[PDB]
Amino acid sequence: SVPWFPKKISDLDHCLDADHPGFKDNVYRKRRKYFADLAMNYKHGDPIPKVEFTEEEIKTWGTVFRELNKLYPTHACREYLKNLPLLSKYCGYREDNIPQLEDVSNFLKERTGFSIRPVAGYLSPRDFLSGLAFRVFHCTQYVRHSSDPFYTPEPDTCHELLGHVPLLAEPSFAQFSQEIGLASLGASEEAVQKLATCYFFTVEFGLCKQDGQLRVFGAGLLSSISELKHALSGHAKVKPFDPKITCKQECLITTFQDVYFVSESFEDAKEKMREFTKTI
Ligand SMILES: C[C@@H](Nc1nc(N)nc(-c2ccc(C[C@H](N)C(=O)O)cc2)n1)c1ccc2ccccc2c1
Ligand SMILES: [Fe+3]
Repeated sequence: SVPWFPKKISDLDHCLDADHPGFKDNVYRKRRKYFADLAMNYKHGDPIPKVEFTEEEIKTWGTVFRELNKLYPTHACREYLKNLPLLSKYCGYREDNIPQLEDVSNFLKERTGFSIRPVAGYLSPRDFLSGLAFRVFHCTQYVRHSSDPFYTPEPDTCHELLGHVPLLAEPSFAQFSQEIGLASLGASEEAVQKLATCYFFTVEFGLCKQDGQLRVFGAGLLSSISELKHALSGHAKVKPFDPKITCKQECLITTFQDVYFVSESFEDAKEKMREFTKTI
């Protein structure tokens, strides 16, 4: 039989660790509970609760934003660079202001039909990919601990807003993402793992070749000052994106990646994934 999967957008309704650097910080710990409760209480159709971020949270965002913006012009793909200024104009991307999930959700709705729902923390690859099928991106709302703004193994709102949002605003990329989600719905465990891995080494950590140069489109790179620099250093190993090979690569979840895969274009990666999903 087929495992349960969402058939409508509202069906997504039905889908701190003590060693976290911020656990021993009382305000960090308490605010994380606050963010977790907002996500848990959320139901499809609700406006995403807007949060008044603290000075410390804004300072961390500010550091991340300031340094990443120095790198984007030379490191990010053109699609990313095309869309970032629109977000800054319409959604309040500033060094001293954290954009709200509700604002970026509404921006994406009008651009590509993408929307956001808040998530408390970890969700399964199956669940996350299932959201993409409805052009729904599950986003965290909290900010990374101040101790390391340059890289965190835990995705935070900086990652969602600076890593993902500017590309979700691009029609070709939104289509590519949705198609992974669609392929995942009710798929076998093996199929989901393979799809999740291809997602990881494209949407999350992908590089592309644009006018002969390597650029990054991977959200996990676009939100990490240190890994973004590392990816294009270039002391990093690079391979051509090839789903039948890429899907077998181990996804590293507490370190920099060991390898980055290069796609020719969003359209090309989409086509390769189309051919690949037929085989699984
Ligand atoms: C196990 C891990 N899986 C996972 N899958 C994908 N596709 N991307 C990521 C991911 C994790 C961290 C980051 C942040 C990035 N390194 C940065 O420093 O900006 C960006 C992406 N993790 C994960 C996922 C969600 C979590 C939510 C809360 C806490 C831990 C999580 C771990
Ligand atoms: Fe991500």
